[PDB]
Amino acid sequence: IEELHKFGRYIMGCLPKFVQQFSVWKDELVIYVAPSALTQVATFLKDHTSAQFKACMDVTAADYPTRTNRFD
Amino acid sequence: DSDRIFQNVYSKYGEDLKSSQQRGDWYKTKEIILKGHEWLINELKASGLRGRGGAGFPSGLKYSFMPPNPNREPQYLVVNADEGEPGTCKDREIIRKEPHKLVEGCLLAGRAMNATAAYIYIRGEFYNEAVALQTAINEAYKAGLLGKNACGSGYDFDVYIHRGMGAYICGEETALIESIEGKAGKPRLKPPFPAGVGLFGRPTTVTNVETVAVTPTIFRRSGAWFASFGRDRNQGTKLFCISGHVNEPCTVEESMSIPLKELLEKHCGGIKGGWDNLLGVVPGGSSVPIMPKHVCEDVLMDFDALKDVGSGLGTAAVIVLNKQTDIIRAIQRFSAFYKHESCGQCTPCREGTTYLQRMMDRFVTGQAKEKEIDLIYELSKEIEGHTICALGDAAAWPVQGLIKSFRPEMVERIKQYEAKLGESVSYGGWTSKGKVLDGKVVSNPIPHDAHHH
Amino acid sequence: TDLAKELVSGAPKELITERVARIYQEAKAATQSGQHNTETWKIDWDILNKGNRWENDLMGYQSSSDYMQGTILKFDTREGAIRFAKGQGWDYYIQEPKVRRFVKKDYSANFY
Amino acid sequence: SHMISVHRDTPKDNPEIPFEFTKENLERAKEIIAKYPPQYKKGAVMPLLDLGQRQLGFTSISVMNYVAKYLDMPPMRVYEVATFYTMYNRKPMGKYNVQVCTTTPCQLCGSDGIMKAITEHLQIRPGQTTPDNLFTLQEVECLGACVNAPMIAVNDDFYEDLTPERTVEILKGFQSGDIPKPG
Amino acid sequence: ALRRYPSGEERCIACKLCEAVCPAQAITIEAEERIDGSRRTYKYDIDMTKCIYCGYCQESCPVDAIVETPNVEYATETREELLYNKEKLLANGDKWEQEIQYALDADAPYR
Amino acid sequence: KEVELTVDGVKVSIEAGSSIIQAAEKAGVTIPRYCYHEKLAVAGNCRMCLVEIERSPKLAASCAMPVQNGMSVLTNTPKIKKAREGVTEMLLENHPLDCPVCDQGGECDLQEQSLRYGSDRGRFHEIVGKRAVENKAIGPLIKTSMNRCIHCTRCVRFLNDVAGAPEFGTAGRGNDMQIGTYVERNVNSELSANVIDLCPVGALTSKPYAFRARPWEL
Ligand SMILES: Cc1cc2nc3c(=O)[nH]c(=O)nc-3n(C[C@H](O)[C@H](O)[C@H](O)COP(=O)(O)O)c2cc1C
Ligand code: SF4
Ligand code: SF4
Ligand code: SF4
Ligand code: SF4
Ligand code: SF4
Ligand code: FES
Ligand code: FES
Ligand SMILES: [K+]
Repeated sequence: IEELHKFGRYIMGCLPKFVQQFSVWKDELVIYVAPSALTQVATFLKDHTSAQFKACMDVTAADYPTRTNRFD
Repeated sequence: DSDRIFQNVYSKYGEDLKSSQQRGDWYKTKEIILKGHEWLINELKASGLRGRGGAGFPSGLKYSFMPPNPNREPQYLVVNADEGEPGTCKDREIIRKEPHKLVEGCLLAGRAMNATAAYIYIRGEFYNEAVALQTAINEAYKAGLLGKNACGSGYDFDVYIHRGMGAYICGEETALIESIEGKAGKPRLKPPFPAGVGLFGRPTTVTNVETVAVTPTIFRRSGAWFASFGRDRNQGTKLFCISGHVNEPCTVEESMSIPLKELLEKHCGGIKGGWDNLLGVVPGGSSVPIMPKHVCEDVLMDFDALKDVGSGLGTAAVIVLNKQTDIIRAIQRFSAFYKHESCGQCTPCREGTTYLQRMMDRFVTGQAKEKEIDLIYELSKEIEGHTICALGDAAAWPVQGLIKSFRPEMVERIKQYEAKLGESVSYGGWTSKGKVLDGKVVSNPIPHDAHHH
Repeated sequence: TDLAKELVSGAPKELITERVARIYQEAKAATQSGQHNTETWKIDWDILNKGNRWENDLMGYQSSSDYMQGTILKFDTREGAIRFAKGQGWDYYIQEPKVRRFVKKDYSANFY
Repeated sequence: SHMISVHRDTPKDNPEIPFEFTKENLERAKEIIAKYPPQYKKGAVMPLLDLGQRQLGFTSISVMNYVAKYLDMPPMRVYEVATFYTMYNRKPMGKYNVQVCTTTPCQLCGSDGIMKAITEHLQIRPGQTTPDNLFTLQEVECLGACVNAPMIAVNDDFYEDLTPERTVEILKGFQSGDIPKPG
Repeated sequence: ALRRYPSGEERCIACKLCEAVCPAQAITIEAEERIDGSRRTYKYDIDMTKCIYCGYCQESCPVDAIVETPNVEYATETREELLYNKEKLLANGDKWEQEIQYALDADAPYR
Repeated sequence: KEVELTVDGVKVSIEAGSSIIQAAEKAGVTIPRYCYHEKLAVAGNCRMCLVEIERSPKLAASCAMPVQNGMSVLTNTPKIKKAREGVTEMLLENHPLDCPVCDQGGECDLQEQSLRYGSDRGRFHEIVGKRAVENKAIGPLIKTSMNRCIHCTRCVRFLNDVAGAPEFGTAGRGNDMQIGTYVERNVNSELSANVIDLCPVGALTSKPYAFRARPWEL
């Protein structure tokens, strides 16, 4: 939990223009970004040596009609 | 010690008023009454008088919770006169032998509490004393002391008697009020308190017959003399209905801090077998846990000294036993008593008191398991603190009393039954072959210990 | 929001012309004293005046031609439900929940 | 105390059996209400119930119906009172009532033996009625005679400090009418 | 198969548990108070072409009224014959009662 | 008039003289209850709503204890959760194993609160057995199975006060207390059947609706 919290903050500090917020649950770190911040944050997480996420496993969505932008 | 408060306890002074007055009855009364309810209550808070019901609350302070009655509106002062607890006989002796002493104290106490009327609730098992106490009531009415013109003063006092028809639960402070009003008699939740809101909507105060019967002395005799006996703040003289497995069960009137050994030699005979044969002691009453032998070595009768060792001086019904008896059956009988007497409205005591009863009956025969001994202890903790009236607390303390001090005896009982029966019994008493055939439990020892009847 | 978003949802035209939806908050049930199912707003569709349910002749089932009979939506704000209904161009009608009136309850009141 | 709380009409008991106070019991009943304030006269069910019990012999359903009528109460608030208290007999109960305390302070003086001694003579068990209707044995909880533990209670009397050889005096006498002196 | 007690009374008390577990919604139960007061079912269907043969109904039955017999050889010519109504399932419980006991005796403790 | 209090850190503003449970229910804290209904007089006998107040050793029946000013009320101490499981372990001591055959099956408060606030295991294997009661017949509309009553007196309080039908009450004492009418007579009120909704358990169920459906179907 701590190490993802540190590494989650590191990404936010590196890219304050894009990372709206980050969250940690057990052993899963989530980065929340706008649609216009997607290609930037994805590229950073792919190329930065400290975080080389070359492999994308899943692309999905979820419907929450109550929110203004339903799809997540 | 001289100057016993109740000397007619052996019936050698007379119950009629004429012999009552020469005994030390009404005198300086109007001067006491016309000293104000402020002087009487200020005496009592200084007195050190505390309730004889078992709570240990200051009797004098209790009276100061009542509101003043400028128009003398019908505020009642219920004079509790039930025994209830097994082994207690103090209340019977005061009513049956010294009736006018109680009636004197009620008026004096009622004067302090701005009251008008006083009800003396007496059990239905004291049927003859109910008629007898009413006979002593007639002698009180004729003297003109109780009525709309009390002793000629502008303050009045009225007395009525409300007989009960048999319920241990009615001995509560709130159950007592309900039974007068014609309800079943189940205790109420404390707010609003009877000091504020009680009988018929008017403020009321419940006091034991023993507590009221002592006020005539304390009011008339000095007032500072009271603090002399016992320890500090556990002050006053006290009746004791010593009984059980003893040489001579009898009643005394000793002070507080009386050591048990001195109390088991000076009077009340002694152990049936000697002090080395003592098994257990149930002071106060069946409510408190039964102390072991070693606790009694420096036991001093106090509202709190007995509390330090886990017991208490509730109704001073000090019980002394011997080692030629099975305490498991003796405690089991208390459990089957609180069950049969619990009013049955709160969930913890309506059901949990049956949970205890269904288990002590398996304990007394030893048909259980060794870990189940501490199972029932966890049950007794699930009852205390969850009930409205203190009967639930009084039904769990005896169960802890057996476990706290006599644990190896229950284990030996179970180990006997393993050898006696030959096959170890599982949880709940079920043998290996016990089952249900055509509507009945078969091939298992069924404990018909629910009084059969 | 303001857009006619239904033109991209591919839903049949009849949900716009021929069916009526309802935005409501589920009421508290008399049998149970829980108060949790009455905190989310829901959308349900009215039944059909014929063909909502009819008995299957062979096995006695409950046949139906209503494809919205088992569709209930959930929300957490009332506005989100209304906004979503507006977005799809639904002919809805809102059912305002009743509000229980406060009454203080005192133990002592049984005698006073 | 026999704990059944649902009343079944018998040939001996039903609301169709009339019950009316005697001329004397009216005078006591009129003055029993004198202890309770006018707006709370319903508190006198417990006195009147036992007062009416003695006129008839037990606490019949007609008594409860009559008592409720007297004090302007629905008959249920009397049924709640009647079955809560253990001294109301909702059955013929016979002539006498043996009450044998079996609690622990009494059981320390061999209170079992008194129970065996009574069961021997009358051929009955606790909670039973004799074939003659003269007696009806009945166990009981504490009565206060614990310091004088091994105590029997017949009707409303006291016989403390007893033995199985002390039971011979009383159980023989009551049939003959020679009632020993209580105390 | 729907089972019976040795006395002959149907085991199912129309409790509708199996209908609520059933992942495929293959069960249809309609119940009411019987003529003599018993809580019994008058309609009970399993859509054997909709069941996934999963055993949840069997696990959820509090009285072991609904079980799955070891039979597998019951292929039918028409699909109407695979809509087992209460008459059909009770006739299976009688037919396969002995074999159900074989399995219940063996695997009773493991459940 | 209003007295400001905090329940588990949530500020509460209610009318003075209200009980704790209404204050807690306004703050959103859920306090389990059986005997408390918001249209009936307060009885405090089911002992399930117990909370802890800061200046006391004694647990408070939040359905009866009136609200104070500045009082701190706790509801989630381990001491309280021990009490809730103790009380739950007592109601189910004598309750029958009737849930499959009980018309209250999917909508019974004794199920959902026991699931949520009680323990997941029972510690009652006693060989004497549970308490059994005879079902009382009180008309053609109310089907009684008194084995299941948890002695909560909602039926008594409703019929006496709201309905004005004083023939329903508690007859007996302690372990033999038996809600009913003592003698056999039908309940006579045009509002008598609302007791079917108040009775939280299957003790009082609809007779016309008996055995016909489960609440999740409707
Ligand atoms: C279950 C139960 C039974 C009680 N029985 C009696 C009794 O028989 N006599 C008595 O004086 N107090 C009895 N009490 C105590 C009363 O509640 C009351 O508070 C007590 O009499 C206080 O009076 P006091 O302070 O003047 O002594 C009983 C309490 C409980 C819970
Ligand atoms: S604790 Fe027991 S006896 Fe006391 S009021 Fe509650 S249910 Fe009645
Ligand atoms: S085995 Fe078949 S009928 Fe039973 S629950 Fe599973 S899918 Fe439903
Ligand atoms: S689970 Fe068993 S008892 Fe319940 S409805 Fe299904 S078959 Fe009947
Ligand atoms: S009342 Fe509730 S807990 Fe009791 S048998 Fe019915 S469903 Fe089960
Ligand atoms: S019958 Fe139902 S409503 Fe009445 S006390 Fe029992 S559980 Fe409560
Ligand atoms: S214990 Fe028997 S009279 Fe008190
Ligand atoms: S809800 Fe408070 S004790 Fe029942
Ligand atoms: K119900």
